[PDB]
This record gives sequence, C-alpha cells and structure tokens, in this order.
Amino acid sequence: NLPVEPEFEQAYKELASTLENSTLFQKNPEYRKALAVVSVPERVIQFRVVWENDKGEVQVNRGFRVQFNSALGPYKGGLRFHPSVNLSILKFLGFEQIFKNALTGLNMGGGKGGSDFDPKGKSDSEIRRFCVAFMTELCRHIGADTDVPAGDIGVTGREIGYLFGQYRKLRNSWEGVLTGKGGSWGGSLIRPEATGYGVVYYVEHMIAHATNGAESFAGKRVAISGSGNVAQYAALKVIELGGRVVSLSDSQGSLIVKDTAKDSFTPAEIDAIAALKVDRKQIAELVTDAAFADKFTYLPGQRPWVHVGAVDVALPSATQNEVSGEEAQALIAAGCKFIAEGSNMGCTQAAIDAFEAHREANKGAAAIWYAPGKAANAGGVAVSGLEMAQNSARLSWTAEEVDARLKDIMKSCFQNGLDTAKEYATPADGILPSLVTGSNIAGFTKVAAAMKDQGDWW
Amino acid sequence: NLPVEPEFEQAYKELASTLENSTLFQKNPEYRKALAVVSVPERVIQFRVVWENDKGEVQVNRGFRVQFNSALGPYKGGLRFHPSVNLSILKFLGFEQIFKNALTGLNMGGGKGGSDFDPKGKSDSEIRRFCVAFMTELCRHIGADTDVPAGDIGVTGREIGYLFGQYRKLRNSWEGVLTGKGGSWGGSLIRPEATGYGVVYYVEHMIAHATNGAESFAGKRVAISGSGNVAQYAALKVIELGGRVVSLSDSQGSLIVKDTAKDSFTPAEIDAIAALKVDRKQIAELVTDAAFADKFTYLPGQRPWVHVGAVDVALPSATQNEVSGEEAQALIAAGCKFIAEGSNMGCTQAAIDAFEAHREANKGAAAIWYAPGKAANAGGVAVSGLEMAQNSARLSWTAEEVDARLKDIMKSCFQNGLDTAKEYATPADGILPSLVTGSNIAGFTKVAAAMKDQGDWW
Amino acid sequence: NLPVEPEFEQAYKELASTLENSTLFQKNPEYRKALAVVSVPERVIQFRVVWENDKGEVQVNRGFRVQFNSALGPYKGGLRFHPSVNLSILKFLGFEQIFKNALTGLNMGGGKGGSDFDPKGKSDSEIRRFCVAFMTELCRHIGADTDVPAGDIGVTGREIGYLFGQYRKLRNSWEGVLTGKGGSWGGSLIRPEATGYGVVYYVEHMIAHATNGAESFAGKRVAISGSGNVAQYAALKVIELGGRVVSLSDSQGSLIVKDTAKDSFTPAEIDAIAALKVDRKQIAELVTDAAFADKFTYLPGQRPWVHVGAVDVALPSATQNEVSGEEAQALIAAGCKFIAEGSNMGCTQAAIDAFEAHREANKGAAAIWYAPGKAANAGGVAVSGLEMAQNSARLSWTAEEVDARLKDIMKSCFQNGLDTAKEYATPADGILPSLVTGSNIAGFTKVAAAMKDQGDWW
Amino acid sequence: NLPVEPEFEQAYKELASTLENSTLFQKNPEYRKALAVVSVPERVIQFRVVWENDKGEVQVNRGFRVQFNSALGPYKGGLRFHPSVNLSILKFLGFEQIFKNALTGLNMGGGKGGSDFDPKGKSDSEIRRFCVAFMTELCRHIGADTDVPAGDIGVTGREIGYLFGQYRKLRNSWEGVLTGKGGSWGGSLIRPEATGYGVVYYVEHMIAHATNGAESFAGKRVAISGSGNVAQYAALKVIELGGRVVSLSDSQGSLIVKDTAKDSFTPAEIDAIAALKVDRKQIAELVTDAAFADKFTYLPGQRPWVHVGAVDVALPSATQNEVSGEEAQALIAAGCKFIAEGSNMGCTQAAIDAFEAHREANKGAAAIWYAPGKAANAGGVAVSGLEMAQNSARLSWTAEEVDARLKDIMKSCFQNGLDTAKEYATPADGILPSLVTGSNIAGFTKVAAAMKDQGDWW
Repeated sequence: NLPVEPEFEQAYKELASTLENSTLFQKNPEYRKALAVVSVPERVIQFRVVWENDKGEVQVNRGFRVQFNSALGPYKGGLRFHPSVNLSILKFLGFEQIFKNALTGLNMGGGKGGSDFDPKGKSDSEIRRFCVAFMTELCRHIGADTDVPAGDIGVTGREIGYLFGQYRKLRNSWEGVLTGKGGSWGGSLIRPEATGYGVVYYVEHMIAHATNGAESFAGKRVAISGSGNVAQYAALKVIELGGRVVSLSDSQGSLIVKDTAKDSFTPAEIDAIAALKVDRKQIAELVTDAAFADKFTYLPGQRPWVHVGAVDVALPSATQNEVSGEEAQALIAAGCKFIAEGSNMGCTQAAIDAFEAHREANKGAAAIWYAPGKAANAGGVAVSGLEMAQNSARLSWTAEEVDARLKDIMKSCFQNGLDTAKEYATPADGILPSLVTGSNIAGFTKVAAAMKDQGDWW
Repeated sequence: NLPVEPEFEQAYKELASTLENSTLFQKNPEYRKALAVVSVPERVIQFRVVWENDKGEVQVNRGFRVQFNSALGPYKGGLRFHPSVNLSILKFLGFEQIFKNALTGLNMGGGKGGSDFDPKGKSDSEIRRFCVAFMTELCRHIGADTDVPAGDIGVTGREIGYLFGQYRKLRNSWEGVLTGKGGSWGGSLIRPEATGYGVVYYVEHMIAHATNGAESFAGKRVAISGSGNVAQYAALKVIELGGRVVSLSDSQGSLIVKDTAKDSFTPAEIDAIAALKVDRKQIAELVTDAAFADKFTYLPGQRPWVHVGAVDVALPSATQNEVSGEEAQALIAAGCKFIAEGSNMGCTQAAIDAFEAHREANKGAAAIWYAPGKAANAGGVAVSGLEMAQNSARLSWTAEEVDARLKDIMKSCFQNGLDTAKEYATPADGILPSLVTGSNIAGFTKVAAAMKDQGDWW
Repeated sequence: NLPVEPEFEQAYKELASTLENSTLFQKNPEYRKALAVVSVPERVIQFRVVWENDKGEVQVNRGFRVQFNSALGPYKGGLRFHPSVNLSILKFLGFEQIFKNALTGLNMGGGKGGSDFDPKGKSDSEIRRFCVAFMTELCRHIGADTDVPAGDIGVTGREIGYLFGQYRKLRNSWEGVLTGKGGSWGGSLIRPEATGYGVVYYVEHMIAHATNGAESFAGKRVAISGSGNVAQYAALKVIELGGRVVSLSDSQGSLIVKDTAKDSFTPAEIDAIAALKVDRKQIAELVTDAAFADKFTYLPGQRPWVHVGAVDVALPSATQNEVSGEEAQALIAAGCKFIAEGSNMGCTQAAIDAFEAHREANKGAAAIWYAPGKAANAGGVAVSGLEMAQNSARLSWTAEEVDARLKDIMKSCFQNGLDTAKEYATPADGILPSLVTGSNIAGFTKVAAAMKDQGDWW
Repeated sequence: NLPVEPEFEQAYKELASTLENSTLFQKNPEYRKALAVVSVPERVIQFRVVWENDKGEVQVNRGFRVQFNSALGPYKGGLRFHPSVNLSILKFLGFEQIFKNALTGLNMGGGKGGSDFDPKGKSDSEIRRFCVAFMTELCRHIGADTDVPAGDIGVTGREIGYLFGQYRKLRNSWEGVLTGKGGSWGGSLIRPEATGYGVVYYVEHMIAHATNGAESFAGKRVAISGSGNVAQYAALKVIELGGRVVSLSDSQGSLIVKDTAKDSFTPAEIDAIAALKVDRKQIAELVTDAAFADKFTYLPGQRPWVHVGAVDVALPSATQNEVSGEEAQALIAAGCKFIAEGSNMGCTQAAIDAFEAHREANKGAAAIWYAPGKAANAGGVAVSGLEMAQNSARLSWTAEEVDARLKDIMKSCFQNGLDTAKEYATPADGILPSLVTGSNIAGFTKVAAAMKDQGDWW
C-alpha cells in the first residue's frame, strides 16, 4: 500500500532515530503518538500541466505544492525549479521544513513548492506557456489565507512573475498569493540576501552563546565554502562583524588562500570566483588568477579543514559532501567548532553523526556545531514570511527594518533550538547543549505542544 | 411581541433612563430615533451542537455570537462559557458593549458571544466533541470581516483552540477569526494581563485629570478587592504607577490589611490568596498566616469603604455590591479621590449618588472620582483588537507594543467619556465631567454621530 | 433556561405526549433521544431591518431567521411579516415545518425567518423600502442550496417580488431562492393555488382507502367552510370528482344552505363570498344578499357544525374553534367521519383532545378522520417544492403536470402517514389506521429513520 | 472603431508624442508595444443605478470606475461627482493617472471613480437613496483584492459613507475598503490635507535639487493660487518650511498682494479669502478690507507672474492657463527657479516650451524647473494608499506617521521622475533632469519595466 519515497524514508528514519535517541522521547512516552499526526504532510497537491512550447507541441508535466506545518500560518512553501523535483524530495524537504519553520517562530505554513520545469533550454515564451497553464490549475488550491507558494533558488523572479500574472488575470485579486515577488510589483528587500545573512546570524548566535559574547565573527577563519550568492551575502555579513573569510569549496574544489591559518580571503575575490563560476569565463583560470595563485594556494582537491590550520566557520554548500571520513578528526582539530550546510543536507550524514564521541570531551564552542543548515537556512523562508507581511500591510518596508526582522527571527530560531535541547534533550554538561539532539528535541517539543494546544494531536 | 430579555431589558431601562433624562436628547431631538436602531442588536447568531461525551450520548448545548456595534469594527464578539448565559445576559453585555467599543475608539465590532458549555466535568474528548461541533455551524456566520469570536472564563485556551482547530480544518483558511489566540497559533501578549491592566492606568489617568497630574494612582491606598488574576495584573500596574493596594474582596469577604490606610496589601499576598481563590485552598489558611494575620487585619465583614480611615482608592471587584452600606459617606470621608463599580452594576444608584455633590462642592481629587462600571479600560476586548491587528499583519508584536496600544485604548475611553460629558452633560462649574451621566452621554453621542454619518440611522 | 415559547412549547408538548405514549416509544430505544435533536435551535439568525417610510423615520423592525435541521432537504422556510410575530411563534412555525415536510418527503425541513412587520395597508413605497432593507440583511443566510424562504402572513406576492428584486440586484444571481415566484419571473401554474387541492385529494384518498375505492368523494356531503381561495380551489375539485359542498365558515361568521342536512352549497355563492372576503369591502354584503340569505339560510354566528345536519367533509378554515362538546356525538351520528382545517390547526385542542369516546369504537369509515393540518394542507409546500424543481430545471411546466405531481405528493404523504401509524401504533382492528396517533407515528418514524441514516445524531 | 474620446484621445496623443519624441522610445525602439497593451484601461467598469428622489419617481444614472494600473496594486480610484463625468474624461484621468500613480511607488491600482450624481439640490434622503443603490450594482465588481473605489471632491464624506454603509449592510463584510471613509471608522488623517502637502513636498524637492540644497521653500516667493483647501494646506506647509505665498488665483482672478517681489499673503488671510471663495458672496468684499486693499493691491485681471518683480514659485490652479506667455524671460529675470501647471494641462505648448534651454543653459536653480501636472502631487492617491494600509492593518496611525509616509512617497515619485529622465530621456548635461520629457520618460519606463516583469505580454 505505502509507496516508496526514498528521500522521505531517509528523513523519517533520521528523525525517528534522533528522537528515540533523545531523552525527551524516553521521558515523554505520549510523544510516541505525535509523529503519526505530523509525519504525514498536511497536504501535498500536484497538477497536470498541458502547455505548448514556442515551436508548437504538447508538454504534459506535473507541478508540485506542499504544506507540512499548519500550526503557525497559512500553508506556505518556496518553489524550486529542477527536473529532480518529485514527490520524494518534496516530502523530505517538508519533513525538515517543519522543524526549520516552527523553529523560525514566525506564523508560516511549513512546506516547499516546486516544478520539474527546467530553468534552462526553453525560450521565455515556453516559460510563459508553462506558467499560464500552471496557474490555470494551481490557483484553486491556493490563496493568501489558504496557500501561498513562494519562490527561491532554482526558480527566478521571471517564472514567479509569469505565474502570478496568470493568477491575477484569473481571479482578479491582486493579493499576496505568490510570496517572493519583485520590487516593482510588491516584492521585498534582503529577499536574495536571506540565505547568506541567516546562516552567519545562526553561527554568531551560537558562538556568542558559547563564549558569552567575547568572540563572534571577530577575525576567526570563515571557510564560507559558498562562493556564489550565499557567500556574496554571508561573507558580506562576516566582514560587517569582522570575521576573516578564509576559503570556499567551489564546485570545482576547495579553493583556499595560501594557508588557512596564515591568510584570509577578500570578499572581492569570492565575488570574482563566483562570477567566473556562473559566467562562461573559465573556472579553472579563475583559480589560477594572479592573486588567486600567489596570495592564494588553490587546492581544489584537498579541503582546508583537513589542513587543520585555524578554520572555524564552515558551509559545504556548492560541493555536497566535499568532506568525508577522510578528515575524521582533522575536521575539528582544525578548530571548526561549527558546521552548517548552505545547500539542504549538504554534507552527508556520516560526518554529521560522527564526532559524538569527542563531543563528550569537547565543550560548548569546542563541541562542533554540526547542527545542519536547518536553523541557519530559516532566513530564506523567513524573509518570505516578512514578504507576506508586506503584502498583508500593503506597504513596502525598508532595508534596515527587514534586516532587524531577520535578526530577531534568527534570535528566535537559535534560542528555541538551544533552550529546548537544554532541558528536553538533557544537554551534555561541559559540552554544547545537545546540538545534534537539538533538532529532535525542538522538533518534537514544538510538534507535540502545538498539536495539543491546537487540537492537531490529542 | 418582544419577550423582554430581563438582563438586556434592565440594561436598556438603565440606558434610556440615565440617557433621555440626560442633557444630550434635550439638546438634540433626532437622538431619540437612534435608540431604536441600536436598540436592536446589530446581529445575534446562535447554534446548536450535536456532540457526545466520552461515554457516548447526544448532548446538546448552545453557542452564542452577540454583535452590538456594526460601525467601528467588523463584529468582534467575546465568548464566555458558563451554563448561565442564555439570551438575557447576551443582549445585556451587548447593550453595554455599544458604549464599551465606542469608548474604546479602536475599530472593534461591539459584542460578546459565548456558549453554555459546562467547563467542569468535561475533559479532553468531551471538549473536543463540543468545540468541533462548534465550528460545524459557526464558521459560515463568522470569518474576519463577517464575524470574529473570542474567549474568556470557560472559553480560556482549550475551547477557543479547538474552535480554531475545526474552523481552519474546515474552510482551509488559517486566519484571525478566533480572537484571543495563543502564542504558537498566532496569539498575542498582554492578553492575560488585559482587563487587570489598563484599568489602573485608566483609574490613574482619571485621578490624574482630577489632580492635574500630582496624584495619579501613586502612593494612594488602593482597595483593589480583586486579588485574583484581575489584581495579579492590576496590583502589578498599581505599584508600577505607585498606588498602594490595601485590600481584597475574596469569596471569604472584604479581607483587609491592619488599616486599609496605614498598612498596604502586599502583592505577595495578592497572588498567594489569588492561588487560594482560584483553587478552593481555604482562604482562612492564608489569612491566618502569622505575618499575614499580623500585618493584615482580616475582617471579611469589615470593608475599607466603611473602614474609612484614609484609604485613598477603592474598587468593589466582581463581588456584587462589595461597596459597604455606609460607603456613601464613609469611603467619601476616607477621600479615595476615586470610586468605581468593578462589580458590574453593584452599588445602588443611591450609593453612587454620593460624589454627585462632591463633583462641584469638593474639587479634583477631593471630588472623589467615581468611575462608572462601563467607564473603564477595555483591556479584554481592547487586547483582542490588538490581537486582530497582529493576526492581520501576519507578524506578532512584543509585550511592550501591546501594552502601549492598550494604553491608547484606555486613553480613548477616558477622553471620549469625559470630554463628551463636558460637551453635552455640561458639568456645571466645579462639577467634574459628569461620569455616570457622561458615560451615557459619550456612549450615545458617538452612537448617533456615527449612525448618521455612516447611514445606520438617518 | 429556555424562554418557553408558548405556541412552540404547547405544540411540542402535544407531539411528545402523542409520541411517548404510543408503542413506537418502546419499539425503538433511541426514540427517547431523537427529540432533543429534532427541536433545538441549530441556527437562529438575528438582525435588524431598519428602514424608512414616507414620514421619513427609522423603523427598526426586528427580523430574524430560525433554522432547525436540514436532513430531508434545504430550509424551504416561509418567511413571516406578521404584525406581532416573535421568536416564539416563529420557532413554532419552524417545528411545524419539520414535521410537515417530513411527512411530505421531497426536499424540505425546518427553517424559518422574518420580521414583525405590520402591513396595515402601508404605502407600497414603504413595502418596497422595508423589503429592500430586509433582503439586504437576509441574502447572506439564504441561497438556492442553503436557504430558500417563502412568504407567510404579512407577505403576499408583492413583498415576495420585492425581496427577490433586491436579491437578484444584490448578488447578481437569478437563482431559485425566493419561492412562490410569479409567472413572468419564474412562477408556477398551480400558484397561487393548491392548498384546497391537497386537502380534497387527501380526503378522497382516505375515503377510498376505507371503502376499497367505491365511495371516493362522489355524491357525498362536504362542509368545505373555506369559501375563499381555500374553497375556490377545494370546491372546484369537489365538483370535479363528485362530492357536493354543503357549508361555509367566515371570520364574520360561518354560513349554511337552507340546512346542512337539507341542501348543499353551490360554487357560485362560495365564489361570491370569497371575492367579497378578499376585496376591501367586508364579507357582510355577500351574506346579507337577499337571494343569498333566504335560500342559503345565513346564520353567521351559529355554526353549521352546531346544526350538525348530515355533512361529512368539513373544514373549519375560518372558525378557529367555533365548536366544542356541543356537537360531539351529533357529528359522528351525522356521518362526518373527517375533520381537518385549511389553516394550521386553527381549531383549538378541544374536540381533538376529545373525541376519544367515539375513538374507542369508531372504526374506519365510521371513524372520524382528524387529518391534522400537517397531513391536510401539504399542497402549499408541495407546490413550493415543485416550484423549486421548476426553477432548477430552468423551464416552465403546465397545469396538468404540476397537478399530477401534486397528486403524487399527496399520495406519498397519505400512505406514509397511514403506513407509519399501522406499523407502530397499529389500529386495533378498528379506527382507521390510528388517525390521531398517525401524526405521532409518522413524525417519530421519519425523524428517527432519516436521522439515523443521515447520521446527524448517532 | 474607437469612439469619440476627445479628452482621452487628447491625453493619448500628447503622451504618445512626448514618448516617441524623447530618446526613451528612440534609444529603446523595442518599447513600441507597451502603449498598445496599456492604451486600453485594465477594467473600466460602470454600473446602472435606478434611484428615487424624495418626491418620488425613477431616475436612471450611471456610475464610473477607471483603473489604469494593474501591475502595482489593486484597482483603485477616488470618486468624483460631476455631470461632466463620462467615459471620455474618465479614460483621460486614468491615462494621465498611470504615470503619477506608478511614480507613487506604492502598490496602488491607479485609476478614478466617479458618477454624475448632482451634488447641488439633493439632500440627505436623496443622497442615501442613491448611495444604497450605488453598491447594489457595484459591490460585485469591487473588493479589497479586486477593486477599491475611493473619494474626492464632489464625493465628500457623506456620499462615500452612505455608499459604504450600503455595501457593509450588503455583503456582511465590513473590511473597510471604500478608502476615504470617515475618521470615526476606518478613516485616516491628513486625508484632506494631502493635496497641498504633496504639492509643497514635490516643489521643495524640485527646488532643493535645483539649488543642490541651497534654497528650498525658505522665503522664496510662492504664489499658491489655490486659495481654498488647496492653499489652506499647501501655504500652511510652505510657511512651515519658510517660503512666502504671494498670489491666489481665484475664480475672481489672479488676486495678488501689493507687490509679488516683497509683500506676501498670510495663510490665515488666504483662508479668509477662501471662505469668501466657497461662499458665492463676491470676494470684492474681502479684497476691499483695510488690511486687504491697502497692504495687498489686488489685480484680478493681471497675472502676478506678468508683474514679475521677484516672484519665484506659483501654481496656476483649476483656472486653466491663468498665467500668460508674455512673462517669458522676465519670469527668469524674477528668478522663478520653478514652473507649475497645478491645473490639468493648463498652459499652451509655448508657455511651458519656454525653459527648454533653461534646463541646461540656466545651470542650477536658474533652471526654472517645471512641474508636470501629473507629477505635481500624489497627495490624494498617496493618502489613499495610506488609508489602504491603515484599514488593512486594522490600526489607525498618527498624524506625524502619515505625514512621514506622505513625504517618503513624494520623495519616491520625485526621484523616479528625475532618474528615469536622466537615464532614458535625453536630458542634456545637467538639463533639469529633462523636466518636460521626464513625465514621458518615467511613465513609459515604469510601464514597460513592470510589464516585462509581470509577464502580461511578450
């Protein structure tokens, strides 16, 4: 009866294992019934889209719309365009989306939309035909108070614009229904900036909590490892605070300065390598540029983290699991003390669940923060939430206002996760407060609490 | 043939009598017709519930949505769960709610709904069965613009939560219909505080106006008489503004300090005997506590009003006619510079016929300022309106924000009442702005002014 | 704390007394739990009807809308604009609707509404103003599938058309909400007709059921006592089939031919008295007609039933209990064997609560037929249901087709009542299928059966 | 088959000529389709109204809704009352509206509402009988999301309030979206104040940019020439900044102080002249006052800009082309630093064709900076959008907050016009940001940009 959603099976397995591993699930046996209510996504809906390309043909695809958290706000979710989108990855991203989005604190329906409409290799008329034939059928199952598909990495403003164009021309309701609009027609500022800002905000939050505010991006090595947009914003924030960005694991490899503990990357160099990574200008030449070769000893085959040096901040985004069991101890003997993953589940679960033995010996900051990009990435959807408020308030905010909103939101995410892991997950004394168990503790606590209060589970 | 709603018709008689005799009609004749238009509640809805207790039966309770001001706000009706409320107190609370929400100033649709859902002897399953059988017949006649239920004693938490549960599960619209939500599902801060808050501010403002600043709920001896939640909030704001809480009208009686003018009611005992009043933990035990029994001279029969002394603020809380018999001259000689009717329509018109002379014969403070039971802080409905603003904006504010807004509501009530009293009731030179007379004055002035403006009455 | 509704609680007491005493109460153990759901206010819709007359002023007529259940079909509930109608008599109308439509068995149940409007020959512009205001406040709670109101006392075709006009102009929906439409705007061929058709149909059907056909309303005495529209329909069908109309009842006074036993009425006198009854001039001139008064021996105060005569088919339409124990055995000796009423049981309980002396021995043809008004004037709501089918089918039928369907509905209600009476309160080889207990049997049987099948209550 | 739209055809011709004339269309030839998609109004709609005067007879009329901006916000438009309102002037108002409303930046569906409802000779009863038949055919085609009519001159608060009253009584949805509703309920502040304040903001930003911050409304010789509300607001804010208003162009004429070079008008004295203006009492009584006639030599048949002296700022208001053309270069000899067209395209081609070389050749303030009639102020619609935000957020702001948002809106429109002129249009080196061509530049730039982003057409 039950079909196969391999990524969803993996996500559910990890959640259940880390839950029953956590002390909360042991000390609160009633939670053994919460999962059943929350494990099923609240509503996943797809649509048969029949659209003709510019040459003139037929294309019968399926769109995707997911809502996984219904305790906070109307059913939301950012779109993402890739032929790799299907039911499995949809439910996986939702099953982590709930414990990212309830952790966000803001009243936002956890979920994620998307389509297998490829972003490249079709003329803009074909995009318009797809989006029109998509909102021909997506509108009925959405609405500002019911469902508000948003957009993010993979789906640009063009496809979201075409989709809303059909929606507005359809229902005659210029009302916030597609979160992540453009600045002219009711968008938001910091919207692309969300991912880079949020991750570093989470990092500084946990680091400051560890060292009582003494050190937070004050000059430590930041292997941003996200050369593109995510680094373009995160390293901007890092140099605003003062941390010294020191590496990037580009898709070609782990591009690095002369040595991690001896030099640091200029954000201008990060922007240059990112531009050459997206531009047709040779990426290889990019790593061998004058500065990129004399001030920086590019090592696209070895991670800076196994090099140890003095690297602290980590984010294997561009390279999904560049690191592996090769650097088992050297990763943290590097002094990383933290690992997020800019791309969803960037580095595979081996490096996550390892180092649990050393966590007992290490303390707080010393205990690596392999809390995945979940509490960090909230910023993305978080700005989406702010975008919704804009369309609710009918008036665009300012840049500093949205930045303050984001700052408070990451305050909420970090505090909720850490404080829930402190008491519910039995935080390890003389160690970071159950960072890995923090996901399980915070997710189960929020799910059970909002399910009992709202009558979702009883 | 109007069957007469005894509570409602009584409130009518009060309104009409202290109104058409008041000056405003004598000035403006058209006033007369307006009564009829408001006389009919703007909209009252009532629904059955076919639900079962956990054993399994066909229990049939009945819900209520009163709506008695369709000019300022949409239809906001506070619910209240008690087997008592059927139709009489329904329309009565509505006829008070005109002036309550009009004086509020905030765009609040006047009303107060509820049901006779028995709180005691019904647990999780029974609560869910009823409060899911609630929305099956309530959803249609409600929803933001149309109508927005709320919650109070009996409706606290669980019940409104379940109503929201079924509503959102029903129409697929996570919105702000069920006013007074909780934190996780888009609630509000200061919402518990509410009624206890503001009023002190209110009372303060009042005597402030009396004393042109000077005495503004500061130092003066305060017979809060409501040691429970109401004082748990009041007494807080009390000592914040300076007032000396000195007494309590518990179920035990008018429990009091050594002298309701010399000793002060320690807020510690306020909340302790509050815990002993919500629970039936014998009041005597607290009042027989050594430190308590010494500093406080517990005489349930004796009342700060008849105690006179120099107690300089008195409030007869929910205990009906908590004001003493000799109050009229006793509490006046105490010079409280303030009176109220916290117990809705408590002291008889002769007991508050005192200070009618003092308004002019005495002065400012010395003119001991009775605050009409209606002329108070809208803390409950006011914080519900702030919750509405929060839910509509899709972004929760902070505690201080809600508090500042509540202050604004209080100020609106204050100014509306007294300034319109000065306008129409025209308190002669000396006379403080007619308070009961001016309560009625301001109520109906804003009534008619609106109803002619927006075309409710022509 | 139910504010006992005199007419409603009286009728409920009669129905419940006939229910719980019949064997049906024990034949099913769930019966004792159906009443607490059949009659209870699932939807009381209170609002204001503030409007303007010529002498420009606000008339705040209290108009509300009561709904009880929707099991057999939508709330085909006739409005009421009676001069002094209130929630009491309106909920009585609701309850008579549930049992009347339950016996009728097409698409109708318990719904009600209207204001205490005072026709009194108010100017037609006043009619338009009040009707427009009422529909502005009514449209939301009505609709072809939710609620399709009609017009009872205080509403004839003009107010129906005005309410329609405002609805259609309002929601832009030329649907079938306002029943009893006009021929130009989607009326009915048997409108305004039936009522008397249905009564005479019922009577001939019971007589034929008694004497295995044979005597079926052919050459038998008929005291229609309804000369107006009632007998304008009835006596027409009476002379169609073969019965001879004998008597007449008027608000000025009931009338008779030279004697009830001696002669029988002619349709010409019935039509003349009818025309004068509906004309502004009072009926007095028709009864005082020299040719009428002498040959048709006119004795308005003295009721032909008191004279008894030898009539059979009698219907005190206008005489609301103008006869009592005066003629108890005398009518039975005369061979009346049938009593009903054109109105909703205008005859007070007296002879119905009585007759038991005959009941114990009166059997079949000898037995009276106290066909309750519910089982006597189904014709009106049956024609309204045919009007709804007409509006849904978007066409217009013919007189013969609607008449055939009226016959079918009459047969359905008649056979349902007799079959339910025989099934549970089985006639003890005697009185015609428990005619008096037939209403109780049919009501309880239909209510419990449809409630179990529909699962409203379990 | 475009019918006679003389005002609309004139506006479209001028707009197309200024578009194709400038480098906006020359450097970017692919823009030459946006006109085709924007020439047609989005959803111009009208409703047929059938009302009754107090005497009593039918009266047909027509309502009017223009919306010429479907990419920024939901359809909007301020109701205007004039028998001169018809499709022609409607579409002209909108086709000139789009430019200024898109310059506004706010998410507003630019347009215009109105009717030929005569506002002279029809009192309370008649206006109510129109504004309860106003919404009967309008509610369906409006709504917060779809269409949100507003109000302006002719439609004072009375008629718009009655109109609201009707639709709130209609759809059972308060949702205050008549956008101009009274301050008692859902109304804003600075709503009447908006027009003159926006005028002064735009002119102050213009002058400040001209002088690079040196002089801006700091004693400069303004000629507000809007004696009524226009001047009552604008000149007040002018003296708040520092400028001195000198001339009032009443229907009497270009009423003027003794000398436009030294002696100014006082805004309170301007208010007295405005009181004489609204009243049909001839202003000759005012201008003959001892303070008036002596200190202010009044020349109603002489434009003070012709007098030259040292006049700098002016506004030839509703009186079309009150300013002359002979004033020519003597105007710059007066050092005007500014040109106005406060009316609707008042002056002829040459009168504003002057300053064409003063844009570049007269560097700095010496550029007599012309204000396009469209760019003049968004004040009306800007405060309309602020009313939108206030009503959707369910919370009234403060006067200072609304004024700050107004100032920001004027800054946005001013900077949008200047920037689009200096990039798309052909402003020579420092050529007053191509003031005349700036309107065309900005409008078509915004139209094409938001059209490409919104994906309405290819």
